[PDB]
Amino acid sequence: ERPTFYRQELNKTIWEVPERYQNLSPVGSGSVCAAFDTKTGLRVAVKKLSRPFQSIIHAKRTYRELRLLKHMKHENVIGLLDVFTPARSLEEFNDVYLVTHLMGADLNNIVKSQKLTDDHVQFLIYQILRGLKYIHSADIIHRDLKPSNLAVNEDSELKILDFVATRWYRAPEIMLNWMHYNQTVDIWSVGCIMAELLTGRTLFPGTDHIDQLKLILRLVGTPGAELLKKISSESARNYIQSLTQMPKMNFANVFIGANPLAVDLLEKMLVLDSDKRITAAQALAHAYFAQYHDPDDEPVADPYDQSLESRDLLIDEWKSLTYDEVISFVPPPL
Ligand SMILES: NC(=O)c1c(OCc2c(F)cc(Br)cc2F)nsc1NC(=O)NCCCCN1CCCC1
Ligand SMILES: CCCCCCCCO[C@@H]1O[C@H](CO)[C@@H](O)[C@H](O)[C@H]1O
Repeated sequence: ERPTFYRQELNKTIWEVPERYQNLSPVGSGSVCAAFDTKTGLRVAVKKLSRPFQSIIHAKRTYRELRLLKHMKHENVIGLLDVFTPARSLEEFNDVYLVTHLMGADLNNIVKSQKLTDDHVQFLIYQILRGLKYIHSADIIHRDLKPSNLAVNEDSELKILDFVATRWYRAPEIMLNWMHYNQTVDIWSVGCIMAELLTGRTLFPGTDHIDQLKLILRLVGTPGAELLKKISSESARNYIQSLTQMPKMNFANVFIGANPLAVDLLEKMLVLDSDKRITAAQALAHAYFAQYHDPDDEPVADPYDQSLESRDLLIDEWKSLTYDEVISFVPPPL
């Protein structure tokens, strides 16, 4: 039934964890301990949520985190090994712990600013897209994909996480608060990430927000005619007007001696017009990933309720709902 729990002090707070989890050790600030799940053999990250039910917006966040994590069932996407609470009733619920695979390094810790081989980039980017295809099939946009959101083990096996200047991988529309994003915001991010692995260099290293935008326009050129027609705001329309022409650079010269398949994929991801960017499903089918591509093991998600978290409710209802998600949780198939 319910497992036995044990208590120990950690991070200015008492952690009450099941028995099966051992040698907890703080490895970040909620706050996280690294631990060994003796039950399963795995190294895990165990997250104690700081103040999950503080406000309407915290409680809302808790419930939405749990619900997304519980929905994420894919090799290339972080997923939940366990969720627990000491509480033996709702009356007494306030503490939430999440459990997932301990990961030792992210894509800065692999990248070491050294350029990777084509075959390695192929593999890493393949996995990102495999993972993205699936997130996107759930009508989930990630919105802030970047090396530090990309977890990787010693064998180059990758997982997308939700958690370096954090703006370098952002879709330009996000930085212009465009507010009706396509899924292809993530594709922009992958493009910048891919470019970086191949070259060893940040592709758009903006020092500030506008410089960032400036570096991008150097690469792709200025909004062409068909993109310019789409600017809702007049003044942008009008400012963007007041720029001069500058034509896209030839990526082949920007990416000197890269596999031309990679260049060609870079050219389909790094299109200003989000409506013209290659999708993840399409990019997986790109001849660049011929060695990895398999259309029968690149699985979609069950659909997922975006509005069901955007309710206006009272802390007690969020907390009751989160409680129900904690109770109903069934660990993944190992
Ligand atoms: N995943 C992990 O191993 C991890 C982690 O997971 C939090 C966490 C949960 F606890 C539970 C759920 Br559910 C989701 C979730 F994101 N917080 S820190 C950390 N790993 C770590 O500090 N390794 C040693 C330092 C290397 C830098 N690494 C690269 C990747 C992460 C930082
Ligand atoms: C300063 C001009 C550079 C920014 C151009 C960004 C164009 C991004 O693409 C735009 O994204 C929108 C979704 O957010 C779509 O609705 C538009 O149709 C699409 O053209």
